[PDB]
Amino acid sequence: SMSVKKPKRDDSKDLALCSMILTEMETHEDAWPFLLPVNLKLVPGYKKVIKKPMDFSTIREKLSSGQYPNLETFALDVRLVFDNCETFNEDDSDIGRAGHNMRKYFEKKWTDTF
Ligand SMILES: O=C(O)c1cccc2c1OCCO2
Ligand SMILES: O=C(O)c1cccc2c1OCCO2
Repeated sequence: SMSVKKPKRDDSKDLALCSMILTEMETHEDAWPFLLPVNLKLVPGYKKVIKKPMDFSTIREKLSSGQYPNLETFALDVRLVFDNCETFNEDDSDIGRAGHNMRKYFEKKWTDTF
């Protein structure tokens, strides 16, 4: 509360570390369904169903232009990519399995890093 603060966690490296995690996700071999925005003109249903589209390139742009206030808002967008994936894809499909794999991969990196 006012004039009563927890000891200050060092956040100076957060930007750099999130960029690193994002790079490892971009270079993962199962990253391909998530590298670019879903084409809303060529994928019937997606625009109406998925209220907040998100992909790694959009995250990269937001990260690089100072649009994440903190590392929690970064993690939310990453998770949004995989939540979107589950909403639109069968678990038993290549894309559906890609999403499950990448989420696991992300969350481990996330815990190990912070
Ligand atoms: O999951 C999060 O949003 C988050 C935010 C700050 C620090 C963390 C976090 O996740 C676990 C590791 O340490
Ligand atoms: O992909 C799935 O496992 C799944 C999960 C919940 C509801 C469903 C599902 O697939 C077919 C439609 O209804």
